[PDB]
Amino acid sequence: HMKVLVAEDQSMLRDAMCQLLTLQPDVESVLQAKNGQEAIQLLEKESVDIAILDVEMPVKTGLEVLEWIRSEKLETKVVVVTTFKRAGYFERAVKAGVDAYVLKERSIADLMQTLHTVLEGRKEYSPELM
Amino acid sequence: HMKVLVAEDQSMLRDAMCQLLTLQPDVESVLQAKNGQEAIQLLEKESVDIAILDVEMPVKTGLEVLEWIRSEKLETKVVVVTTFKRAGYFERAVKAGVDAYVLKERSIADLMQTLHTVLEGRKEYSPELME
Ligand SMILES: [Mg+2]
Ligand SMILES: [Mg+2]
Repeated sequence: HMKVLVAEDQSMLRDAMCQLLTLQPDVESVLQAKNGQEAIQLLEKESVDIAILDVEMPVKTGLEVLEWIRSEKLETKVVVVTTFKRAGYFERAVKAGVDAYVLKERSIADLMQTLHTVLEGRKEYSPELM
Repeated sequence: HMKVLVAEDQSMLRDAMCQLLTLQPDVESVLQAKNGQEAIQLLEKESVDIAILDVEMPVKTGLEVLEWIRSEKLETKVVVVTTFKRAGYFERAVKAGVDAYVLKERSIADLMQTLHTVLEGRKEYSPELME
């Protein structure tokens, strides 16, 4: 069922995730964006159930895209991914009602857990990032 | 199914919440503690699925009771409740492996989600209390 958007600037990273997702039985389609600006462009014309957004992206960060989604009040869960703690990003994301904020390099099994979790209306934070 | 304990020092809030919880079909029964000590005494006697603990209680606080529950390695899920974001609390609750740390003033609908959430081993934290 899920319509997923994946925003990630590092091309290998982006490909690995979109493919792992595309091959999940629970997934219907997976849009791609190289940076924060493409993600917004796509979200301006297309419908998404979950946006998986990396934080450090060129032009628009994942945090800035999250903030736009909320300002535009879209029916979209937002899963922000990151690798480094290195933040104030947490407060900022939590202040933006991010549906989850989790490690980027986790198992596709773990990512699907997150995806369902936010679909059902709950939230998930990778402790390491707290 | 749920065997619940509620520890709340304000007597009208304790009756309100306990009566509301009892009217829920998912909730089986609710023990009741007027402070942190009554809570522990009750915890070491009866089985309890989830304890809903006020933080600001006389004698022993919610946080103390949480720490005791863990030092006993009880198989109880802990929901801590409060109204004030008080420096140091969220952390201390989270280092003790609290299952939820949420606002007291919420719908029973909301509270029930919290209850289910912690049974399934997940976490919930009210944003207004995170730090
Ligand atoms: Mg990046
Ligand atoms: Mg109190």
